[PDB]
Amino acid sequence: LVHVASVEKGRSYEDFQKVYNAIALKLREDDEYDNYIGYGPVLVRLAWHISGTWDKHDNTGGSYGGTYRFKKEFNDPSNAGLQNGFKFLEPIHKEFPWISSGDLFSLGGVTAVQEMQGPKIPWRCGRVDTPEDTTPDNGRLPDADKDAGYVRTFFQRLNMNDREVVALMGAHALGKTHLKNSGYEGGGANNVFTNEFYLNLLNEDWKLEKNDANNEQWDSKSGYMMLPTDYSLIQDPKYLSIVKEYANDQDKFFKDFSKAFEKLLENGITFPKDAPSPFIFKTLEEQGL
Ligand code: HEM
Ligand SMILES: CNc1nc2ccccc2[nH]1
Repeated sequence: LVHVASVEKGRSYEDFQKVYNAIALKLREDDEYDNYIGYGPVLVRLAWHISGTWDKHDNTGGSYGGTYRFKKEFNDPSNAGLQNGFKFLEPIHKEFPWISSGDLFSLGGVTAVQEMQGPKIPWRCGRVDTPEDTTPDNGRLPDADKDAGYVRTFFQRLNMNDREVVALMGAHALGKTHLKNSGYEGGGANNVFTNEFYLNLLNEDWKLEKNDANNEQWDSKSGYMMLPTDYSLIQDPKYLSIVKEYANDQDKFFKDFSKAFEKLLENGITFPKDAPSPFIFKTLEEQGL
């Protein structure tokens, strides 16, 4: 299956910077969401879930088609809670209806990362909405109750290696779990993008416990938590080395995350040779806005 990036007609960098800015300004405005976390974390998660349906073997799923807008995918139990990010983006789409759904969802994640003081993530336009029958079945997003071998095998379907997996999981510094969404009991929450995930894994005192939904999770006396799949990154020796690398080098984490996240968001897409180069958007802070 071949999906060729097609630039929304007549649009260029400045058009997408205005979309970025509208997203970033709403992130600042609607600051009360989720006990003052704001929408940054759920938007990152949304961009990952719309991309993480991809299958390298046949190029089904992926961000290209914008299929999260369809009920089969919108109601995937793995996507419980992402409707909040969808609702956030609705007024942005109403204002800028020329943008494709896939480009909007993916740009939401890029904007959220950068506004939360994370790395710059180059981003490319040209995702094209595809029909309802191209929506992938539920069950392609990962389970949380598994070990390192599961995580490694899982991410091979997304063409991700050990370093890319460990770097992408650092997004779990952001936001929190919610029992009613996923059956995991949240710990301390944050809306600033840092390498704290790896520091916490290494430095905290963890105890395996069973939460009120009967699921196992690792809890620290300081009030943080880790899913079994998070904790697997210090149980496996190859993952552990990389966790230590990122805990000790903020800049290296930022660079590796940026590459892996752009790749995730672009998997499945064929970019023509005359396609525009990737866009690097300015933050509101950089613009004096
Ligand atoms: C093995 C891989 C992964 C598993 C099993 C996993 C599972 C989870 C679970 C169970 C939650 C809690 C959801 C809730 O209760 O609201 C969560 C939250 C989150 N995940 Fe992951 N995840 C994985 C990988 C990733 C990746 C690769 C990214 C991004 C690069 C990411 C970004 C997030 C964000 C930003 C949140 C917080 C959402 C919020 O605060 O609303 N996750 N994830
Ligand atoms: C500290 N915030 C946080 N920890 C998580 C673990 C798993 C999923 C999301 C998370 N957000």
